[PDB]
Amino acid sequence: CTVKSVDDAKDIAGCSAVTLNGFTVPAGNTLVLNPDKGATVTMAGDITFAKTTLDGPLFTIDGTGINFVGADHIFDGNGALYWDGKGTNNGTHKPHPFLKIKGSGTYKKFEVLNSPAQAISVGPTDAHLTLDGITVDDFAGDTKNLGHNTDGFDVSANNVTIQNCIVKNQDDCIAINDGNNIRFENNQCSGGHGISIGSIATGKHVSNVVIKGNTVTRSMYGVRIKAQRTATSASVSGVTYDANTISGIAKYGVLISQSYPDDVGNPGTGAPFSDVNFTGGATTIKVNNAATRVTVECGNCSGNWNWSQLTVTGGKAGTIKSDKAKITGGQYL
Ligand SMILES: *[C@@H]1O[C@H](CO)[C@@H](O)[C@H](O)[C@H]1NC(C)=O
Ligand SMILES: *[C@@H]1O[C@H](CO)[C@@H](O)[C@H](O)[C@H]1NC(C)=O
Ligand SMILES: [Cl-]
Repeated sequence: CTVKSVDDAKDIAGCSAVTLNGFTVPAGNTLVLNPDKGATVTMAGDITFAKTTLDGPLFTIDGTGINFVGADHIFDGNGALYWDGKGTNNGTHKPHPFLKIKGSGTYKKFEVLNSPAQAISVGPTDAHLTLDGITVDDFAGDTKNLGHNTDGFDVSANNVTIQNCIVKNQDDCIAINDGNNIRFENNQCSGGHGISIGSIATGKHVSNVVIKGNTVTRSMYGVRIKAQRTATSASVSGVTYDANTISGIAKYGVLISQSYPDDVGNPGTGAPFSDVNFTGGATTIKVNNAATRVTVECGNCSGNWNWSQLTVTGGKAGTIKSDKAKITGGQYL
């Protein structure tokens, strides 16, 4: 029941207490864990991934009711051996995502250090999945702006809570791409692109999202909801921003747009956004001198968007094109 190598990992059936020792995952290998229902998996060392040509994920764990106890250990992706400023858009191959977590349970207190590109992919789930006290430290990717597409958490899943986490990166802190009942609470995001829903693609539906109690600093955006201009059979419905403290924003405090990859222009109509609120505790957002406070670019949006608890200051005014939705502010114009 102690995993000391990629080959030991296949031999954990029957264990309710698995110890994951530190080792290197060699080039051309992946680390896959399929623990018994309800097993506790405890990390006892750091796992380093040698430079590899494989596609990600390089680590996959899938189980039901897993209790993952990180004990502050590290999954080291050696990202600086890949980073070239182009991420997964072009350039060198980037194994991505680095980690994949599927099923259900509670994952606590480990660090992903220097992912090649996107760090932690979440989903699908079979019951509630909680990620608590995880650090994605891709800060080294800031040097010469070489880190790219270093998303902290990419979520396509139902019934997820991500709380008490820290992300230092160059792209979305979280990107919620599909699923219902997703909570992102009491996290700290810096360096990247803020807290995102999307990009929403054809056939994807995000609903019942709570973004509460987070701090965002030194980022390109505060919060974003992005849908591909071309997406159809898609939606975002029921989003609540509550008690977020955001500052140091370079481009947009809030950008809600159906023009992606463009910020504005000819917004799409096939990925309707509805019921987007800033309520509960104040969400305060301070933007830089050249930044825009709030832009909403809707081709198809609906509902009574209560933005009473939003305050955005700094920078310049954006534009509001909310389609059928009625936005009741708040201070940001
Ligand atoms: C990748 O970069 C090359 C230029 O070096 C360009 O010709 C190609 O079309 C680019 N592709 C993407 C997908 O960005
Ligand atoms: C998981 O989400 C699915 C769809 O949201 C819902 O039907 C189900 O009740 C949720 N399960 C749990 C355990 O929350
Ligand atoms: Cl290889």
